[PDB]
Formats: sequence, C-alpha cells, structure tokens
Amino acid sequence: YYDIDDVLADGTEFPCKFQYDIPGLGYLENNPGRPITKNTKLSLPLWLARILAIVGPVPFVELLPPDMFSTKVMNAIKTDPVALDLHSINSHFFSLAIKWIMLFSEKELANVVSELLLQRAQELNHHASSLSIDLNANIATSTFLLKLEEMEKEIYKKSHESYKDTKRWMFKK
Amino acid sequence: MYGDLGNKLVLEAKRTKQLYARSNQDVNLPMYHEDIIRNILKEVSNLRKNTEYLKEQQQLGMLDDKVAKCQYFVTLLCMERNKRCLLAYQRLRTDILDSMAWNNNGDTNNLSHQEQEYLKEYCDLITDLKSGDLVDIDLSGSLVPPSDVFIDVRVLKDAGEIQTEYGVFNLIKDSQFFVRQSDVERLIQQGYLQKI
Amino acid sequence: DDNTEIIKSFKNFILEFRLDSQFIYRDQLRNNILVKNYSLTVNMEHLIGYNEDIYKKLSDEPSDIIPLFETAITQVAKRISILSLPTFQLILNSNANQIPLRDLDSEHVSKIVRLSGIIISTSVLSSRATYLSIMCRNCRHTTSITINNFNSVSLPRSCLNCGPDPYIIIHESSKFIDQQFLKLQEIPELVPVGEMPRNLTMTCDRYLTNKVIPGTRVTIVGIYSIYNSVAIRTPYIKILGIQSDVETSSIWNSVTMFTEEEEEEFLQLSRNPKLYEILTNSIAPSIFGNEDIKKAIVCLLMGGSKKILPDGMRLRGDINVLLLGDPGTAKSQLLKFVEKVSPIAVYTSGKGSSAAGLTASVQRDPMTREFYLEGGAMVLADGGVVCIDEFDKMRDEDRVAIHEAMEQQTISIAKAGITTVLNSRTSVLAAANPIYGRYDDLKSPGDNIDFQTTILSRFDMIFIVKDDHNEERDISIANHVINIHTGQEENGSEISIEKMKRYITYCRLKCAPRLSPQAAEKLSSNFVTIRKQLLINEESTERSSIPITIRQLEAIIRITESLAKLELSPIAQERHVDEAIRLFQASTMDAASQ
Amino acid sequence: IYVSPQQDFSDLMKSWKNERCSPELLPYPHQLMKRLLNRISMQSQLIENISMGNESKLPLLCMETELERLKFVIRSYIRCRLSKIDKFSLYLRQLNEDENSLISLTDLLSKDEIKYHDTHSLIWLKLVNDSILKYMPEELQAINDTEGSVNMIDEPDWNKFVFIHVNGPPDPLLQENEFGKPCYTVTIPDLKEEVELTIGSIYVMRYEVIRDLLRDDKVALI
Amino acid sequence: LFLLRHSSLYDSFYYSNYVNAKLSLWNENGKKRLHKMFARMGIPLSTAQETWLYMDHSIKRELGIIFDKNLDRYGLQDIIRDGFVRTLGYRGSISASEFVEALTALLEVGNSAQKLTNLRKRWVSNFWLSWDALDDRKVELLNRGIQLAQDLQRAIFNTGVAILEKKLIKHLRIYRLCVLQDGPDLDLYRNPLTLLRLGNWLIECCAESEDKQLLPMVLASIDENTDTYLVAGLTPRYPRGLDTIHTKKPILNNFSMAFQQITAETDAKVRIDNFESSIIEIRREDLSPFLEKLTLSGLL
Amino acid sequence: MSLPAHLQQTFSPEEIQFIVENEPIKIFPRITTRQKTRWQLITTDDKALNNMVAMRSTEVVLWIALLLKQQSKCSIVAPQWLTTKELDRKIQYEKTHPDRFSELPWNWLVLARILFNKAKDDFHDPIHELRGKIQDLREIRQIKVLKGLKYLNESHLQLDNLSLLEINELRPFITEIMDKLREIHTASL
Ligand SMILES: Nc1ncnc2c1ncn2[C@@H]1O[C@H](COP(=O)(O)OP(=O)(O)OP(=O)(O)O)[C@@H](O)[C@H]1O
Ligand SMILES: [Mg+2]
Ligand SMILES: [Zn+2]
Repeated sequence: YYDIDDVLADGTEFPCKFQYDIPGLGYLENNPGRPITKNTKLSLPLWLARILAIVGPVPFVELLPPDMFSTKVMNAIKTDPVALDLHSINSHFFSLAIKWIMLFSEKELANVVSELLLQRAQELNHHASSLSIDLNANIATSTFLLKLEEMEKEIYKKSHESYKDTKRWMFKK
Repeated sequence: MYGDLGNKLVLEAKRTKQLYARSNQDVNLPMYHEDIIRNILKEVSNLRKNTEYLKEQQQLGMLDDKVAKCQYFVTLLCMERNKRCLLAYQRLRTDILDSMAWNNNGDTNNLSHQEQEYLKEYCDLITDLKSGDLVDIDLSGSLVPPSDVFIDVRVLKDAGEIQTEYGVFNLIKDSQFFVRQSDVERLIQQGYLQKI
Repeated sequence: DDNTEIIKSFKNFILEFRLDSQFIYRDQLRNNILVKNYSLTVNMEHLIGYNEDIYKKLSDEPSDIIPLFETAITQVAKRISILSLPTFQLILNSNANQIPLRDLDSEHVSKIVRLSGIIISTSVLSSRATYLSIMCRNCRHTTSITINNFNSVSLPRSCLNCGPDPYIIIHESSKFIDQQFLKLQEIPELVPVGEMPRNLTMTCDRYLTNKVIPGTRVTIVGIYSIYNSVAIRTPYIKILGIQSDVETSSIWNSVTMFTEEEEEEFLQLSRNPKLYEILTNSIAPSIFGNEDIKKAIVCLLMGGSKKILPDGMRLRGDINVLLLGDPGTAKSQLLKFVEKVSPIAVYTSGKGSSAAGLTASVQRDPMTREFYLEGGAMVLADGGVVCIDEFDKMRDEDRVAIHEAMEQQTISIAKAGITTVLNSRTSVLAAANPIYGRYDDLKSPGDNIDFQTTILSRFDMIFIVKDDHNEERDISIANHVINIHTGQEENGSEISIEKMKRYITYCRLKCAPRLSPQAAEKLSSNFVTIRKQLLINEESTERSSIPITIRQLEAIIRITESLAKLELSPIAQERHVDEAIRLFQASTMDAASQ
Repeated sequence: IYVSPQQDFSDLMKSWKNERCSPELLPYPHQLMKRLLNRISMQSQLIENISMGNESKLPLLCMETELERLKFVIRSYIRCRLSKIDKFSLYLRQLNEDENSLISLTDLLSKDEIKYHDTHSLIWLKLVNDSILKYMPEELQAINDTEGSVNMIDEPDWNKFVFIHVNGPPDPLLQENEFGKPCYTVTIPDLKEEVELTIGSIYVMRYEVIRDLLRDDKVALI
Repeated sequence: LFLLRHSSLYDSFYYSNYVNAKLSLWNENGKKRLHKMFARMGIPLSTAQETWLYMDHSIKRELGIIFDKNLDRYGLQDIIRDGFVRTLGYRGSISASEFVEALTALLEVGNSAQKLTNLRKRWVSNFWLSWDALDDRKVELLNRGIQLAQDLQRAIFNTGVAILEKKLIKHLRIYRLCVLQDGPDLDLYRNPLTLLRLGNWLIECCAESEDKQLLPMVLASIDENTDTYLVAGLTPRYPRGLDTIHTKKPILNNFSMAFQQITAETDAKVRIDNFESSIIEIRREDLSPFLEKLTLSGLL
Repeated sequence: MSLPAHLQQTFSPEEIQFIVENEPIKIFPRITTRQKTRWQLITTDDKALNNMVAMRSTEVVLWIALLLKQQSKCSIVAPQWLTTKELDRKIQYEKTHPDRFSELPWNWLVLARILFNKAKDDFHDPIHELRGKIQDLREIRQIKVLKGLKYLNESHLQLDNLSLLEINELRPFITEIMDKLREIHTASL
C-alpha cells in the first residue's frame, strides 16, 4: 500500500469496454461532459479498471485482453526468455502479470511466467556473480541490464551488493 | 484524467528513493513539492464538489440509480488514488527523515513545517528512549561489530582540546593517535577523526 | 615435449599468481567465463615478475608461443568451469616504449611492438577457419584439421589411388571465427619532415573486432609479421590488444560503459553549484576573454535533445555556431581546441574541401569494377562536431552541399546506381572573415557579409567579433600572452581535457531535458518581442541580412535544453531560459542590430 | 529458568539471529533481558572498581572487550525490534483493538517498545492529519481502512522463505526415516505436500510451516 | 644512478649528480660524451632508452661486466657500489636509495603570516603521505612518489642548467653566492628540502670537480606571493670516494653562528625558526646588506 | 529507520565474523595464570583461562585467543581440518561426488581467513599451499552451487553442508526468487 513500485504498477492503462449507458462520464473519455455509450472502447488505469470490472449481473466494464499478454509475446517468451527484452514490453511486467493472474484464476500464464522468471534469474545470478578486477591497480553485462524489469533490477542490485560486500570482506588487507 | 498529478508525484518519490539508495554517505532531501501537492488537494476539492453536486441532483433531479452509482464510485476511486499517492510520497520522505534522525545522536529549508515538527518530536522520542533502562547501551551507536580493541586514527579537522567522557584528546590536525576504538568512536562518527 | 612443458608453465602461472590474497587471473578467468567472454587479459609486468624465463620465451618467438598460452588458458578454464568451450583468446597489455610507426622495419620482424596511430579505415567482418572437416573424393575418408590463426596450413596434398589435392571441405561440420582488417595511420605530430603520412595494415580476431571506429587515435600491441601476396613480403600487424581513449562501445550503442566509481565522480561534479563557470573556464585556458563564445562552445558540445514525433517528423538537436570576425580574434585556436576536446571531431579547411569530400563519394573498386560509397568529414564526424575553418573561402558549389546535412541531418546520394540516405548527426562550428577582411562600420552589414540568408539561418548563434583598440584591454591581452610565452589551477576551477570529454559523453548519453510550461510561455513572449523588434529595425533601403525565423526559436530551445542537460537536470526551468536568451541576445541579435 | 551467564548469552544470540531473519515480530524475552541488563550493570561496576584500584592489564582488556561485544549484540537486537515495530504499527494497533485475539502487546512487547510505538504512532498521525488527511471526505479520513480498494494495514509476510538448521530437541513430533536418521515431518497446505526435515540438515522452508518448530527451538534460522 | 630500476638506463645516467659532475651533461659536449660512452659499451641507444623491465635481458645480465670494463675510461669508476635491495614475492625489486628518493619526493611535492602557516600545514600534511608510503600495503603511494621524484629531478636539472649557463654563481674569496630571481619554477624552491636538493646538485657539479678550493655555497630563492628570500648555507664536500687523511676529517657547517651573529647585530627581521639553523628567511630589501655583512664578517 | 536497508533480512560479513569468533579454539599458553588478577567473564567461561599452564593445551574463545596472540602470549593451534592432507581429501570427495557437498566445518572460510591474517607462523604447512587448496575447494563448491541453482521452486529446497558465508552470500537472490515463484503459484490458484 505504501510501496512506490506497486503504486506505479497500478497506474498502467488497460483496454476496457463499457457495458452500460452512463451519462456524465466523459472525463474518462477524451472529451469532457458528454455521455458515454455502451460498447465504447477506451483505456483506463488499473486502479479504476479493476474495481469497475468486478463491481457493477452484467458488470460496468469488461477487461479486454492486453497487448502485454498476447500470443506473440507468449511465443517470444517461450522461444527465448533470456534474449527477450521485457522492458520495452513493460517496466512492471511481473507485477502486472501477477495481478492479472490473481484477477482471472488462470494457470497457463502462471506456468509461462514462472518458467520465464526462472530462466531469467539464472542469467541474472550469473551477471551478479561476475565481478570486475583491477589488473593495472562489460558489454554483455550492460546489454542484459538494459533488458531488465524493475523487480529484476531490484533483485540484481541486492545480489550484486551482497557479492561485492562478501568479496570486499574476504580480500580486505 | 485525474490521477496524472499523483502519478507524477510518485515518480518524483521514486527518483528521491533512487537518489537515497545511490548516495554513499551524505543525503539531502529534495525540496518539498508544495505546488504538486497543492494541485492534488485542489483536485480533491473539485471531486468533493462533484460528489456534493451529484448528491444534490439525486435529492432533486432526473438522475437515475445506475448513473449515480457509477459516478459516485468513479469519484470515490479517484479520491482513493490521490490519497494513496500523497500518503506514499509523505511516507517515503518520513522514512528518509527517520533514518537521518537515527544517524545523528538524536538544510532544513527543504522540509515543510509539519516535517520539521515531526523531526523535532522524533528526536525527542529517541532521546527519551535512550534515557530509559537501556542507558548502559547507546542505542544510537555503531552497528558494525567491534573487531579490534586498539586502532590508529588521524585528525581530519582542527579542533581545540575537546574533553570527552573517556579522556581529553587535543585534536591537532594531522596528528595520529593509537587509542581504543570505543573511546574515539563518536569522534570518528562526527568526522573529526579517521581510521587509518 | 617442450610444448607440453611450456603449457604446464603457463598453467602454473595462471593458477599460482597472487600479489596479496586474490588470485587475479584465476578470478578474472572465472568472471569472464560467467558472462560468456572467452578471453583473458594478461599484464606483461606480472608475467615478468612471476618468471623472467617465461617472458623471454614469449618475446623470442611470439607466433609459436602464444598458441600454447591459449591452450593452457583453455585447459585452466575447463578445469575451473566444468565439473568432470572454444579456444580462448589472449589479450596482452604492456608499458614498453612506443616505436614510431615509420621506425618499423626489418629489425622488428616477428616481434611484439607497441605503437599508436589513427584508424582511417575498417573492413567488413570475414570468416576464418578454426576446425575444418574434410573428406576425400575417391575413398571418402573423414578427417579433421585444427588451425591456429598465427602465421609463421593447407589441405593435405596426399590422401590418407587418389590424385593431388583430393580432400574437399565439409562446411556444415566446420567452425569459424570473425576477422577484420584495419588501416592505421601515423600521428600528424610524429610524421618526419616533408613526408606523407604512412599507412599500415592490421588484423584482429574474435573479441578484438568491432572495437574502433575510423578517425580515433588508438594504441596497438601486436606482432610485426609479413605475408607473401617474389623476393619481398608485405608487412602487417597482428593485433593482440587495443587501447583507446574513446569508449566506442558506448557511442555506437545505447549501452553506456562507465565504472561505478566513474558514474559517482560525474554525479559529484554535476552536484557542483557552479559547474557552468568551471566548464567555461576549462575551454581554451590560453585565450583571454571571449567568455560568451566559450559559453556558446560549451552549449554546442553539450548539444540539445532530439524529438521524434508520432507522425514521423524529426526535430534537430544539434547546435551550430558561426564566428565572423577580424583577424587575430583567435577563432582558429578555438576551433582547434573544440576539435581536441570533443569525443568525436574533424577539423577541415573550407579552402581545401569539396562537395564530395565533406558528404560521401562514389568510388569504383579497382578489382570488382563495382561502385561503393566512402565517407567524408560529415560521416566521419557523425555524432560529433565538424570544425569548418575558413568558411568564407569555400566555393558556392561546395557550400551548397551542407544545407541538408546541417538541417535534416541526412545525406542523400543518387549516383552510379546507388540510391541511399546516409545519417550525419553533426554540429558545425565555422569561422569566417567579412568580405573586406574587417567589419567596416561605414558600410552596411549587407555589404560586409556575402553569405546568403539560407545558410545563415541554419546557424543557431552568429558571433560578429570586432577588434576594438582599447588601451586597457590591449594591455591585459599583452600581459596574458607574455605570461603564456614566458611560462595548473586544478583546484575545482578547471578540469583537464580528458575529464571534460568523459563528462560530455556521459551527459550526452544520460540526459535529455524538457521545457516546463513557464519556459515555453517565456520563450514565446521573447520570440514575439524579437520578431517585432526585427520588423521595426527594417529600413526601406535594404532588408535584414541576418534572419530571424522559426529556426531561431528552435535554436533557443536547443540552447536552453543543453543548459539544462549540463547539470543532469531532467527539466529546464526559467533559470536556464534566461541564460539562453542572454546568449542569443549577445550573439545573434547583436549581429543583426548592427 | 536461570542456569548460568553462558546460557543467557547463547539464548540472547539465538534470539538476535531469529529476530534478524524472521519476518514477524517475535515475543520479547523479558526475564532474559532483565537479567542481562542487571549483569551488565554489575559487570560495569566491577570493572570500574578494579580499574580505580602489570599482570592485571590483560584481564581488564578482556573484560572491556567482552562488555563491548555484549552491548553491541543487545543494541543490534533492540534496533531490529524497533524497526519491525515501525513497519507493523497499524497491525499491532489492530491486534490491541481486537479483544478475541489471544496476543496482547504487553506480553509481545517491552515497556520501552510500547512507549515508542505509541509515541511514533501519535506523531505520524499528527503529521499526516495536518498535511493530507484533513482535506479528504469523512469516508477517506481513516489512516487504517481495510474495506478500501487497497488494504492500508501491512501484515507480515507469513510465507516468507528463510534458511533453517534442524537441531532437534535441546520428542513426540520426532520420527525416524527410511535411512535410520531422525527427522521431522511438516505439511504445506497450499501444495498438499509433505516435507521430511532431517536433523543436522540445512533447508529453505516457508516460515509458516516451521513457525511451531522455531518457537519450540527445534530449528534455528541461519 | 638515479632510479635505475624504475626508469631507463639513459635516464639513470642523465639525471645523476655524479655522472653530470664528471661529464658536464648540462651542455652539448656532455651529451656527446655520454652518447660516445654508450656506443663503446655496445648498448644501442634505442635499447638504453628502453625501460628497465622490458630492456633486453642479455644486456641487463652483462651490465656488471660492461660497467667493469668501460666506466674507468670516462672517470665513472665510483658508480660501482654495494647496496641493499628488497623484494616481495612476484613484485618488483627496489633498492634502499630508490626508496629514500621516493619518500623524499613525497615529502617535498606530495599532495603574510597566514600564507606561511598554510604552507607549513601543507608540509605537515605531506609528512603523512611519506609515513603511509612506508607500509607494504600502500604501494600505489610508493609508485606515485617515484613518479614525483622523476619529475622533481627533471625540474632541478633544468634549474641547474639555467643557473650554470647564465654564470649566476658569483665567486667571492670567502664564499660562493648564487641567487635565483626570475626562474621558471621558483615556486618549487619554497620547500627547504627542494632547495637543499638543488644545492647538492650544484655542489657536486663544477665545484667538487675542477680542482677548486673548497668554499661554502650560498643559495637563495624568492617567492613573489610573500616577497621574501630563503637563504641556505651549504658546507663543501670533498671529491666523492676519495679516501684520504684530509677527506677522513669532516667539514663543519659554520653558517648558523655567522647568521645568528649578523641577525643579532643587524636589524632586518630575519627568521631562524627552522630546525636546520643554516636555513633562514630574509626580507627582499635586506639581502644586500646581509651579504655585505657576511662578506665582512669572515667567520664562515 | 532504526536499522539500515543493507542490514535488513541478512547479515553483513562483519556480523558473520562476529558470530564465528564466539566458537572455541585450542591454544598453547605462553604464561602461567594458574596458581599453585582473575578473569571474571560473563559471556563465556573463565575457568579455562585461570587454569592455564605454559605449553599445555587449553580451550578458550576465538576472540580471546586472538587478543592473547596479539600480545604473543599464546600460540594458536590450527584446526585439524586445516591441514594439506585433509584439504586434499576434501577436494577428492568433492570431485568424486558431483551431487553433494563435502562435510567441511560451517565456519571454514571465515576461520581460514582469520587465521591466515592473524596467525601465520602457527601453521605447520606452508601458507601458500593452504591458500591454493582453499581456492580450489571454493571454485568446486561454486560450480556445484551454480548447478544446483537451477532447481528453485515454490516448494522447499535443501542445501546440505553449505557453509555460513556461502548461505549469507546467496540469501538475497535465492530468497527473492523463491518468494516470487511462490507468489505466482499462489496467484494461480
Ligand atoms: N585573446 C587571445 N589570447 C591569446 N592568444 C591570442 C588571443 N587573440 C589572439 N591570439 C593569438 O593570435 C594569433 C591569431 O591567430 P589565429 O589563427 O588564432 O587567428 P584567427 O582569429 O583565426 O584569424 P584569421 O581570420 O586571420 O585566420 C594566434 O597565435 C592566437 O594565439
Ligand atoms: Mg583562422
Ligand atoms: Zn583418398
């Protein structure tokens, strides 16, 4: 509730489709102060979309399949989890996937996401373990780092700091 | 829409958190974003006006049940989102202030008046805690386990003959001491000495 | 026999070296293996310290000893990574005296040498053979060959009746590596008297490819070998290690290479309350005054931010500066310093330039009889600054070729059946003199400038520098020059060239600020005021030679964004708008009013 | 049951490790902490008495170093407890507000912890009321609402994964496995699994399933 | 030789006080003589200028014999000596003289009354860099000190070349005199140690040789930031490595007594606060009367 | 707040060292404290120190042993497992069984570092050989850890005989990854 990343994740826009005729809800639409007809298609933030979908018999809104959980993205995930660039797809992919799974009680997406997370964490740990050495006194690391999601970035930072602290303590003069 | 200002405020909060994480030793809280919070509160007031108008229309008007329900729910959800964003921002700032207060034994222009009062009261509370049965321990002490009884230290900033509880240390700049770590731990903490 | 002992000695060196309590090379090899980087960098001083005999063996016959070292590295890597992997690459670092490129001769044949030069050309990656699968035509006998890339190998001449050369390579079962060719020129300062710069052919393998771009000074460690293209051999250099002062990897990739200790040095510097003054003082420390021009050069180096609209329209983000002034103003020295400090820069003379020189040239290959496109100063200086000295000397024809490059940041070529649109995202810093060599106040500005308005409109800031004979300023300048001739603050009031270049690269790759609504309102008000003033200033006799169009508004926006980027500030406020407006008034409106 | 200072120090170390590695806030060892503080006071007085009065130089250094180590351990333990109390103020307050709950903060916290909790809660509530809450409508003026879109009370992560080392009794729950080694059996309700913990083996279990063993001291967090 | 193991052989011979004294490397004739010597030893010029680590191993091994047979011709027979060399496992070997040179360089250039106090505070700070360099864990400090020593020796060589070419060393019967007024590196000579280094360089060169009667030397420098002098008296030295009954006897430094007597008798606000009583600070105006009185005293 | 972020949920290497130095160790006293002032400790036992005789094996706490060693008043008896022969046997055991970990002491790395830094002349075997053996053992264990990291799941996980320092190093990554897998599985239901 007070965790910053969770607040940001809930702000992403998801496709929606109203099922009732609600005058005066134009401010959600592009134009203000006009009635919104049924079946109208628009994107709403997750915080408003989820509650409107669950509450409202025929609810107020129907959550259409997003573009982040499409067949193309699933196939790319299955084909090459490590090479897939998740940041461009979304910066809160794992959080939004967990929320979607909780909302819809589905197991195929859960399996796919679990496999993707495990296969990505393998390389994440490899990179975190990899540490530099100063002989006098990179490219792949940064290339992979550019592809990471926010949660993966946090895990990478924690693990890298732990490894660095252990190495520093071990080799302190 | 409605939550864009709150989203921007939370983005700024994330920036502040990242700055705090990156910073090694010295941290200075950014200026309190008074204007954004003022705009958010004005938006909340507008939403309250909308809710009052909807209630009045329902009391005397042609509005039906479904429309009233949907509008009321949308307004309430928007207010909840704005409240959550404001509270998250304030909580992050308060946590950073709490860490700063604990770092000291017990500028401010960036803080607001409420935050300054909060910091003063928290420092008073920390001192009161230190005044209890834990007087033998120094709660606001070093969290690094003691390793060496005797260490070499070097004076970093000139100061007079400061009379500490353990003894009198005439801190002449660029002069080394071979003393116990416990005796000069506080001086190292304040930056007068250095372990080298 | 002896090869096994050499391999064992190298393995022992790898597995036993230690300077305090870390096995440097063991840990380095493990870390490199972790990230799929099959190589190992060895400092030759450590090798000398461990055992001088090993260094003597390595130096005596490098071409025969290095492969054994690679085999030892591979064996140690297999031991350390696999619990019971192609051949690893050896990259060397040394501090031996650098031999001038021209001093390389017969005496240095088949020896490890260190030299520095300028890369002028790079080739397309080729494919070399490491593991070859072969089969005999007649009896179909399967055989394999392992090839090292060090040349003092061929298909067997006799099968293992079958005719001469009976083996044919099976491709689908073979393994190949990458190879590249480079052309290295000698530094201009090291060239002997009255001699053309000399070129040298060089080759790199595997992890040393795609490491340098043309026009960048580099230091090379390699073997001075020869290859038979009858009593002569063509010299060439086998690269063993590349050391450059420019992070080419971070320039051609969105990826950025900066150590954690660097990133935190550049943040602390940015936190300085008066970084602007430090950078202004850090440019041309040997030139007196010209503070406004130094600030303009700082803005040009930092550059603005480029925006790509959803409709596809692209907005320029580079700042161009023109210097029109009297002789002795030190414009050429400023241009030389800008060329020296910028991460990428090319210094060119207008006089000695051409249309095909400065954009791209259709060139026919002598052998294939096919036409290719070479590149010119505005392709070689892509992502940097082009210093066009003697701008006025340039022919019309030549000049006219620059417009699209400056504005649209592209090069369009339709020649010899070649239809392409190259990319040239460069900033132009030009210096020129008036028509008569001095800005005669008696004559109108139009008579003092032969430049058409079309070219002038593209320059964001125009500086009309006039030499005024003031006794106090003259005495001050004379004292400064005398002190320079007869004669290191580094106390936070100035940073060296290397640090400034690194900071420029970091800022360009990290920040791209944006204008706030207040900045936009102020900028619109100022633009309206400036245009109204220009309209008022018009005289019936002539129309303003110095133009004020939408391009000047874009230029001011770019200057404000560059000022904001200077401090790594994600947003540009009115504080930067005021400085940008002051600079524009001091240079372009100052030129126009006169 | 007091035994000896060494056992008290061992128990203090065990409690410190468990608190550092535990997700929840564990009960306060009131008697042990009281004994430790009294012993620290007496030992400090003894050290002062000896010092006030060359073969005796080394023993005094040993006493002072030991005192510093014990003080550091207690300090770290108490600071971790205070941080946990900070993270669970609303949880707790909710615990106290309920009467059917068996736990009470008087048993779960020391007097200093109770005072700190109350003071910090009041101060933070005053700040957020003077800053934000006073503008929201009555429906949104509660700092702890559980019926909203997102619950504002942050409970501990019950199923957090932690490292454990099985030590066995210092046993009805103990049973032997096929290979003849003593073992413990625990269940994971969500996955309907059965996990066999072997004495002397390190595992990475969920905290909830190992909570009873940890409380009984049959396992210790690493 | 100057830092033989951390520089080139050519630099070692070039920046040595003894070699310059016995060959006069401050003009072209000395350089020609050095080149001729290197050519007769059989070491190519390119090989000689190569750094010590990467120099050809055959020449490095033969260096002892090569010196044994060739140094006598040019009068450098005294370069042969026995010293102490310390080595650590898999690290370079450094001799005692080179270590002392690095420490002194760190002490010297490591990094009205108010400016003097600030300068002395800076020197006190440099003391701790020198102290840290003595540890085996802090080798980067030692390497930095070696580099600073090279730079300082180069600067002192340039200053000495300027002094000797201009013939600034006035010769009075009682003593020699040399005053620096408009050099290029006047700032470096505010530290007494750097001034003593330059004085030793000048004493060994053209004075220890030439068969000239031993005479104490006066070296003075000027700093514009404070407008005062740093006079340093230097005792004469016998030819190096010349065992004799008169060389066995030492030469005392009488400048402290004369300086104190002149200061007490005269009125020039002189400073004798330095531990080395021969080094004093003199106001800009008073140096001429002070030197007049020194010449007339005859107690040197 | 009261506790920094890097000290949350994990121990710093200094804390691990502090935990290690509480264990006993064998020493050879170079003085005769026993009578034929008095240590009065409240955290450990003081009987052993008082009844200490010259060149007679006795057991004390590791930090007290190091304090005595600093004064050159006691020679630390190195652990039996820290011999070249025993380390070679452990390396052989690791090589022969790619699935398990050797039964090294839970404090072998920390104790080895402490003894190498503080007690260099006490070891009977050359220090460099011991350093090499420890390095080889560490690399083999790292290979095994990397191989075993592929089986992270929402359910439990077993890592037997893994030392304290390695567990401390791996705690963040393993804990977070397993927590996220458990969260996904719980959401699936
Ligand atoms: N302010 C100054 N400080 C130092 N040197 C200066 C200054 N102004 C001029 N000079 C010197 O005057 C000489 C002028 O030559 P330079 O090529 O720099 O001139 P320019 O302004 O480009 O003129 P031109 O139009 O004649 O080519 C250079 O040596 C430059 O160093
Ligand atoms: Mg010019
Ligand atoms: Zn055949």
